[PDB]
Amino acid sequence: GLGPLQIWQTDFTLEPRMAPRSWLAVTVDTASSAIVVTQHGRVTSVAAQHHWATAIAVLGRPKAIKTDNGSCFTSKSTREWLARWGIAHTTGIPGNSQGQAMVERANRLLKDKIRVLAEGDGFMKRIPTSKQGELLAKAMYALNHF
Amino acid sequence: GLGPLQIWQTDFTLEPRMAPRSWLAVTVDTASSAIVVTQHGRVTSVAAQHHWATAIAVLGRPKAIKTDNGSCFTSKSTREWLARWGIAHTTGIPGNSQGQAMVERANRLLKDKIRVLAEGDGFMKRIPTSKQGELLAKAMYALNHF
Ligand SMILES: CC(=O)Nc1cc(S(=O)(=O)O)cc2cc(S(=O)(=O)O)cc(O)c12
Ligand SMILES: CC(=O)Nc1cc(S(=O)(=O)O)cc2cc(S(=O)(=O)O)cc(O)c12
Ligand SMILES: [Mn+2]
Ligand SMILES: [Mn+2]
Repeated sequence: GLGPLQIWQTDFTLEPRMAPRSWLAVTVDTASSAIVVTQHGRVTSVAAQHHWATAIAVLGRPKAIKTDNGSCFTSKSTREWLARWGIAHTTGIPGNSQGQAMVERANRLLKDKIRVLAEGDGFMKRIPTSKQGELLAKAMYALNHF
Repeated sequence: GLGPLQIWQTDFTLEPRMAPRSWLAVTVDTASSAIVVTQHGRVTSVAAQHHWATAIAVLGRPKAIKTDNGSCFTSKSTREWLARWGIAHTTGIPGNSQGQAMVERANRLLKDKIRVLAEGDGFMKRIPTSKQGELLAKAMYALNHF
């Protein structure tokens, strides 16, 4: 059968409404356009690995993951975690090309959706910590399943 | 098109290897046989709701969820959370029938898989807390994607 390769794009984006764990790791599966998001307190190699561990459970094992050159992505620790799994790690193409547009678009939509849902629940600033998990899951659902 | 109805079965099972959060919530989608599992410190109405919030993000919104008559499932809080989402909540059929066999089978396979992976990593008893999340995600992946 002919179809798209299982290649992911992953990035981190800061969302203060979700503080203290305001670092959102976002993965777009370019083959299905599915979006997986998890929240973290810091942008470390270990946060990137925990995110992908969750994404693999949800989406399955990809052939390759495209990131920018953030240190959590280029560290020895992360290089070794990806090798343990047999996942190729790659980056942006030259030729005046940018990092990864699909995942940057997803960052924006995600942040828009979080704001819309939070304000509907009456949270004009930071979402109360005990409400964050379900609101994030509701944002992911809306971005994925119609 | 003709296919199966989107009906889930959900249950809790105790797994001391995953302590202090040793309560595993397990949902089987009867339509795809997909399995979603999350871990919790206690079996409360709020734990059940956080699990389903995650399952909805992963699997989409089901038409109905079958549980046994555990109190976390039959409380007012949980009845109201399911109504907010528009999800029917149902239970086992009479006629000498048991609770929900598919989800009970999944409970067993999950616990077998956790044990196999833990012992391979050298953990004969409780899995160190910082290792639990990725090991659980690896168990879910193996039970789902081949
Ligand atoms: C590997 C990878 O990331 N590939 C890709 C990245 C991006 S981008 O928008 O993120 O730049 C867009 C892509 C578009 C297509 S196509 O079906 O429209 O032809 C195919 C790709 O393979 C793409
Ligand atoms: C709603 C629901 O749970 N339905 C079901 C529960 C169980 S059980 O094993 O869990 O008892 C088995 C089922 C088997 C089938 S079939 O395709 O083989 O005919 C269909 C169902 O709909 C089933
Ligand atoms: Mn980045
Ligand atoms: Mn039970």
